[PDB]
Amino acid sequence: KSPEELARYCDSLLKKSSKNPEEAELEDTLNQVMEKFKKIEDKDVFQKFYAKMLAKRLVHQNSASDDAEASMISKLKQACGFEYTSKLQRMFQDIGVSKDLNEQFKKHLTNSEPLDLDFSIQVLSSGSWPFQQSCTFALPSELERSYQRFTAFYASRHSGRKLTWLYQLSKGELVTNCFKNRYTLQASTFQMAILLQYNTEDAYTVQQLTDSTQIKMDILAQVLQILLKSKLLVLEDENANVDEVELKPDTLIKLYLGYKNKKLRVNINVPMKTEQKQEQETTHKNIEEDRKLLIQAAIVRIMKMRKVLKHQQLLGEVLTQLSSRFKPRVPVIKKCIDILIEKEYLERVDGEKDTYSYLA
Amino acid sequence: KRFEVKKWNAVALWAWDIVVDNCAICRNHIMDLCIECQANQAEECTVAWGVCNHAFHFHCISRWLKTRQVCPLDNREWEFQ
Ligand SMILES: [Zn+2]
Ligand SMILES: [Zn+2]
Ligand SMILES: [Zn+2]
Repeated sequence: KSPEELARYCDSLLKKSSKNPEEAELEDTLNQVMEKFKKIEDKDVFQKFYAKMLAKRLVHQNSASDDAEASMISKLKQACGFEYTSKLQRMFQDIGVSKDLNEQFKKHLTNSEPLDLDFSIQVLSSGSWPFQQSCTFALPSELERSYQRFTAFYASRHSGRKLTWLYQLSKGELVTNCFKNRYTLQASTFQMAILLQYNTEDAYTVQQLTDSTQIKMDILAQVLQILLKSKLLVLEDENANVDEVELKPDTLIKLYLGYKNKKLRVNINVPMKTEQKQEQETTHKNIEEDRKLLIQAAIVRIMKMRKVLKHQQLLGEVLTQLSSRFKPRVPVIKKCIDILIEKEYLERVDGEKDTYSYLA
Repeated sequence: KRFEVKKWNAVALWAWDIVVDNCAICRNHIMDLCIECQANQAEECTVAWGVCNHAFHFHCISRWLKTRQVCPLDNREWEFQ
């Protein structure tokens, strides 16, 4: 948790929750953070956490200062080579090509087709960004025009590419007509989808939404529990436990027409509580697998070098080389070697017992 | 009962598109029989799926699993579902 909390801390400093941080002094505190970092065992854990963290900032423009961000990437590269800050820099360059890409799509649209909404998209290279597939989401009709219209646009852009939409990261803005006032809702794309459903009926059960938005209930439940937090939607009982009362596939959902709020633009797109856990668990699995890759890499750097070596000598070299990034577990390197043979990168010398040789 | 869309900010991942509609282990169409069953001529040759979403004839991925353990197409161990 220590190397993780340090990264979370960095987020704190380079994240803007609207309050401007004195520039110069943060440079000192970044350079301070960098010293408590060089004294970290599992560097690689900090890396995964600080990337996934730099990820959320870039995608949502939530970055305190353009300058500070790259300031930390020159320190980190100087303190762990260009492997450590490879994917990082690619994410910056990616956001920039995206910026450029978007405009290039507006123009093509400016001259040809109409748009019913204000569309804005961030294409990111499927490798560098620590994100994952959505959850089998059924696309609302109004958005769909902007979907197909872009997917088709992109087909022209490139020869063999493919787009993978990450709806669990997409947001947007709804405008309300069915309430006392005129509100501008800032809602996640999951939200938008269930809200547009109440453009015909005014109540469905938990089972009817899962059938019309294809949202896996697991994630549909956590979302509705946010749509009940804001008094936008309500159930038959206006007294139930707002936090503890789990829903059922048969519990109804009602569009509360008595919606009142002391402000015109609201933010209902809040981080749900099961998120800071679930995303942590997944990042841990990605780290565990990342280490396995680092290791295979070592095994190959080493075997490639000394064309033949005994198991025990191999293990010792691998530990030597990785010791600076983390504290490898023996059973793992065993497994990495094994996999490497199934992959035909190295084989066992017949006659010899535990002597391996690299397959040129 | 009326909501409207003013803005939508999307996020997407671009990758190269690899059309693999064969079995990686015996090399012929998933939707037809595996190499070993065409050796036997004349329903019980199904396709097994992994948590990794990769698919191979159940027959191949068995013989293959005899000597190896990490999915023919990724770095993770093979897991049914
Ligand atoms: Zn096959
Ligand atoms: Zn067969
Ligand atoms: Zn696989």
